[PDB]
Amino acid sequence: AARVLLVIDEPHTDWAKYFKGKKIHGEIDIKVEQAEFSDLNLVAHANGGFSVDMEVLRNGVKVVRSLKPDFVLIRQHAFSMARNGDYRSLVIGLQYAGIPSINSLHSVYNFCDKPWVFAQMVRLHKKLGTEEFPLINQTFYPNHKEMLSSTTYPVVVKMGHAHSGMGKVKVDNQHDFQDIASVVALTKTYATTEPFIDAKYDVRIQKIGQNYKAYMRTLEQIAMSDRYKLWVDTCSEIFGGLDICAVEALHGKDGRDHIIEVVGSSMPLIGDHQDEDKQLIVELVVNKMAQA
Amino acid sequence: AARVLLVIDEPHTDWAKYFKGKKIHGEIDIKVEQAEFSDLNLVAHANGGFSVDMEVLRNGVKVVRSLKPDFVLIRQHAFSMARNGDYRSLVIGLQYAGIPSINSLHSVYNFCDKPWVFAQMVRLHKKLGTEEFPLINQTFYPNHKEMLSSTTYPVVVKMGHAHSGMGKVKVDNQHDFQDIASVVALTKTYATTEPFIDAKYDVRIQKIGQNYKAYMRTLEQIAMSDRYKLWVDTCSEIFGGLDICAVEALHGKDGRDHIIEVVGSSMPLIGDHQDEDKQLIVELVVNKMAQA
Amino acid sequence: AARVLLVIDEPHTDWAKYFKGKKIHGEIDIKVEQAEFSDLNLVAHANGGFSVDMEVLRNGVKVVRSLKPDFVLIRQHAFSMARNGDYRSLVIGLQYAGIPSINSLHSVYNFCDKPWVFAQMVRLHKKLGTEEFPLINQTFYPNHKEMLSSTTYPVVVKMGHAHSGMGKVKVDNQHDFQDIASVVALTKTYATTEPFIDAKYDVRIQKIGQNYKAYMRTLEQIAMSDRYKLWVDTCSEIFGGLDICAVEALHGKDGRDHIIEVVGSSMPLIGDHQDEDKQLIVELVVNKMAQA
Amino acid sequence: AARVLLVIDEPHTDWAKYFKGKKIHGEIDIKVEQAEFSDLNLVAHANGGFSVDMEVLRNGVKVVRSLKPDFVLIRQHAFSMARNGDYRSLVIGLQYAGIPSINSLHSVYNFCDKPWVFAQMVRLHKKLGTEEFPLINQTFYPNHKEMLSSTTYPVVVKMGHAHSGMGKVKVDNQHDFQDIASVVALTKTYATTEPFIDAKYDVRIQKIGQNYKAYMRTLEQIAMSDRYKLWVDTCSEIFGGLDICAVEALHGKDGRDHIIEVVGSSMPLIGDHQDEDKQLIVELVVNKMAQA
Ligand SMILES: Nc1ncnc2c1ncn2[C@@H]1O[C@H](COP(=O)(O)OP(=O)(O)OP(O)(O)=S)[C@@H](O)[C@H]1O
Ligand SMILES: Nc1ncnc2c1ncn2[C@@H]1O[C@H](COP(=O)(O)OP(=O)(O)OP(O)(O)=S)[C@@H](O)[C@H]1O
Ligand SMILES: Nc1ncnc2c1ncn2[C@@H]1O[C@H](COP(=O)(O)OP(=O)(O)OP(O)(O)=S)[C@@H](O)[C@H]1O
Ligand SMILES: Nc1ncnc2c1ncn2[C@@H]1O[C@H](COP(=O)(O)OP(=O)(O)OP(O)(O)=S)[C@@H](O)[C@H]1O
Ligand SMILES: [Ca+2]
Ligand SMILES: [Ca+2]
Ligand SMILES: [Ca+2]
Ligand SMILES: [Ca+2]
Repeated sequence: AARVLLVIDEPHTDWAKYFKGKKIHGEIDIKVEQAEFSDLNLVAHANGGFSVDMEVLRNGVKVVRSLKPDFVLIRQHAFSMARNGDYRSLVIGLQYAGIPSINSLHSVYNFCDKPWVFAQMVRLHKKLGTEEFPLINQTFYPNHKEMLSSTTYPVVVKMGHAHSGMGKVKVDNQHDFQDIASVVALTKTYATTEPFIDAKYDVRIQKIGQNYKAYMRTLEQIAMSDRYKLWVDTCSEIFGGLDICAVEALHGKDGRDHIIEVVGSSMPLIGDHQDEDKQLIVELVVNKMAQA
Repeated sequence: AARVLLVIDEPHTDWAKYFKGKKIHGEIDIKVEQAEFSDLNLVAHANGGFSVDMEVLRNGVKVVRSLKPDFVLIRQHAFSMARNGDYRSLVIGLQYAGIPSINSLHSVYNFCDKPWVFAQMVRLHKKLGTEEFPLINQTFYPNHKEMLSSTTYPVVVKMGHAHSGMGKVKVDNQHDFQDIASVVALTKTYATTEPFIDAKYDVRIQKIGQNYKAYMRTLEQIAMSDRYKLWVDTCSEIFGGLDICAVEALHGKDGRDHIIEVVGSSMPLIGDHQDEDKQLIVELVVNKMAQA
Repeated sequence: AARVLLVIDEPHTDWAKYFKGKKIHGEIDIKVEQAEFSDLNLVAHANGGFSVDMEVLRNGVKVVRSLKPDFVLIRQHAFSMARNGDYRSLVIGLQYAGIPSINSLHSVYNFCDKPWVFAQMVRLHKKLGTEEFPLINQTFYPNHKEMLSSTTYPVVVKMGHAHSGMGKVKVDNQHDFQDIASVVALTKTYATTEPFIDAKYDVRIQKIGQNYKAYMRTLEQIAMSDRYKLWVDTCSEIFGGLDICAVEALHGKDGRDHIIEVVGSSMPLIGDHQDEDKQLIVELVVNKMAQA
Repeated sequence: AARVLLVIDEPHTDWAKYFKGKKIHGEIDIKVEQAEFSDLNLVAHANGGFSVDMEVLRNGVKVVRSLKPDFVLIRQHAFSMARNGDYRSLVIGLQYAGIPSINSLHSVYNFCDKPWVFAQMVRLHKKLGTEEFPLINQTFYPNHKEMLSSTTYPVVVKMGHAHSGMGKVKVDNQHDFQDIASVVALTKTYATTEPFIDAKYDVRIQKIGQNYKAYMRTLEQIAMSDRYKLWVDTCSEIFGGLDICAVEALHGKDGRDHIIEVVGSSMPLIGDHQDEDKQLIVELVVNKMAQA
């Protein structure tokens, strides 16, 4: 009998290919079903029954086919303040259905608010100190109301729950801040400001299972340090543990490091070792599927 | 030197009175500041600094005074789909500020979506079975789309994140379901349906710290059973543990029990033993404040 | 190369056979080394290096083959209050070497004192109550001194750390108790006494990974109940979790159940599903080796 | 009535004095009973009942006073490979009785084998690396057999479970090692060897609740660093958390640090802040008693 694995990722990565031939316990097979959040819906019952639905809008003359995932691999963000970018209810649905996931549905749900994720890093930074965990000094505003100034400009204003260079605005002076603050008013949501950094380079320390990779972009893969490993291990324990994650830090010309954030299972696969990470992810997923 | 405790509760319960005279370690005092979510705002910095602001709109000619809580006691819900009922960003803010809380800010944040909370109960029901944990068979719909019927009517449709008999609608037949489903469309959010229950009575098993109380409403305080205690202990471990919580179950005339939900630190204090529970809550809060 | 798995079990079970062909990630091979605690020895260094030297003196004087386990499966018992029965320092050694194990080395070490294990069950019985967890009312005596009388006869005296019918003695009266008490003096160790159960039949609820089996003896497999499953799940969480375990309970002639103990990874495989359980254990071990 | 706290410590510290006037919840009183492991005895029953009988033979033959601790504070060491040094069965007894403790009875029991405790530090050193956690490179020998040579001289041989300068021996050459190895044979127990550190000074980073203190000896208090704090926080999480602990490290003449061990609730109070730490311990104990 087989095992269905739903991979929530943009069409771009042919997951069925990578899971080709992998057998759970060396004998059971894995049917790989893949779709984006937008093309999915579901009904979950507390007694156990459920049904996920595929293709709200896509090729195969739409139609919409339901399946029953035994496991889910979420490679896509669940929240985005941009129109239609609200799949949080789908995550809740999957959790309600009791479907095992990577990363855990719990973490995926708690990753829906960036400052909520950053708040975890704040706790770790509090415990560890700047010498161990140089977390940029960000400021969180529940809403633009007391959003009045910035101790040092330029400052980087990150609005709502954004990603992909979006929601980011670099402010250079007081008068320009007040305008962006008024724009934050119209967004009817929270924002954060952080000192802008004159960066010599930036790093991203990733961890997939027990695998660590450090890349430097200015994309040169550099070597891991106990310091780097501390950053990522620390962050990998949040929301009960993150199977796939990375910590982005900026190394300023001044030689000071500043950790800006931690990303979950949606972490974009970068570098030369593309397929390599995809294989690691496959091994991890197959193994968790075997433990169900 | 003293300790400020912010209690987020409606003006109705004079908390300052109950904390009167209680001293941390038998010597430090507790200044009790109390406000509703609506009258509060804050700025939190990753370096540690922060400022909470009181009275967005209230007596004392408003003005707005800031304080610095050393601890928070959240006795109010953080989310409500009704207008202005969105303080989730305040919770995030408090967490960002690193302020200890009861219940934990983590739990308070995860309690913002009822079906997300119910999903935890589903896991426990899955593990334990109906003989140990008779959780009503609820159905979750991410959105009204496949919301087509109900195996048995009447059915109780609970819309969005509601509370206080609001968002609840008892549906008696198919045609009436389809209308409510169309109304769920306009709410642009999720809903749940569950078999309606012909109840002989209902129970609420509460747990405050190590104190358990069982009440029956039809408000008679009844005795605790190992069965009741199992229900509440089980639920008290979710989202990393809930210091104050209760499990509501309906006992149908048919002698079958059905657990409908678990409530957090906002759990309304009921019964005769009103002040009593308030004292227990005070002892718990003072003790957690001492461990900081 | 391949992956070495050391299985600490009597030679009476050919583990290499069961692991035959099983490949980690469907590719890496598993070399199965098997020996008995008595034939094992090692050295572990904090920098990481180590060696587990198997000394099987099977003809040819001192026969020693060095090996380096990647994982351990402990199916034999580590501590026994008898000659040639203390292999606790080997467990410590393996932990010191950092070798992954099933069950965990932590649990295997904490299972070295039966009443210490029973003490965990006492905590669970205190939380759950007799209705949920009917743990026999045993009495622990750190030594013979306080061992003056029993409040029930017959009584079953269990001396120190004994197993497989050893160290157990049923006393029928006061005079006979005082004699056994003087014998406990001579053991220079602790003892426990418990009411004797004139039992119709005894049950053993086992759990290997996510598999549950209930057997009755008077062997005959019976069906699992939520009650049975509660017993074993509860016990499976002790010492940080037990991958393989079982709960033994006696259903007296009184018509009620009595939990007498919980056994770890050394739990004897019984019934007709011996080989099936052996496979379940194999699948579990291979999977944990894959996560290492 | 009041609340009984049994403090297991040598009479050289008048605990009743420090707990004088301290009231649980500002109301309930604390009766402080204090004795030494040797003078203690008990009986514990699974149904809940128990008794801890203090036999202080201070003039007047057999002097016994029964008592029932509500909490225990273990400041004395439980296991010692010497005559009159095994009180492990008392710890088990207390756990069996369900009495709350500081440190936890679980940790006190797992601290009975130094290399078992060291094994935890080895795991942390493996995760963190020498840069973050410079744990001396110790070697564990389950027994004298494999104890053929050391890769560095001088070397420090620590026999079995010894403390307070006991069982430690510095060997300067091969011939002298073989003699000490033959002596380890006679102990019929395990031993460890570690490179000898010609040290300028040794540090001890302590943590009592949320208080950190660093002392240097050549005693002199020095300031805490994020590095120091990392060492102690890391160690404070072992065996489920240690309320009172310290990490001893030697800063050699080589110019680098070496962590040699972590001590539990029996950690000797040193420095000039002995009384301050005694108060910190008192505040911690009273608070945990309040949560019970
Ligand atoms: N505080 C800062 N100071 C200076 N440069 C910054 C700062 N924060 C971000 N940047 C740069 O802006 C890029 C994108 O902003 P991010 O905070 O990473 O948000 P994002 O929307 O996740 O963007 P991507 O997908 O990572 S490029 C980073 O990769 C940095 O090079
Ligand atoms: N499935 C059901 N079948 C029958 N009666 C129900 C059902 N669910 C709820 N009720 C009743 O409706 C009341 C309120 O609905 P709840 O689910 O408790 O929502 P709520 O908005 O939290 O309401 P309160 O504050 O507890 S009255 C309960 O106290 C029950 O008496
Ligand atoms: N209090 C008791 N009353 C009656 N029968 C008992 C009692 N304790 C043990 N027995 C029986 O004796 C068997 C063995 O004693 P246990 O306490 O289970 O330890 P053991 O001798 O190590 O067990 P095994 O199964 O032989 S390895 C049980 O399986 C019971 O059938
Ligand atoms: N490898 C070593 N090299 C050099 N000095 C050492 C070494 N091990 C221990 N020492 C010293 O010996 C002291 C005591 O040995 P420990 O391993 O700490 O055990 P101990 O004898 O129980 O300790 P205390 O503090 O006397 S209770 C340390 O505090 C060091 O100063
Ligand atoms: Ca980013
Ligand atoms: Ca309710
Ligand atoms: Ca047995
Ligand atoms: Ca020491």
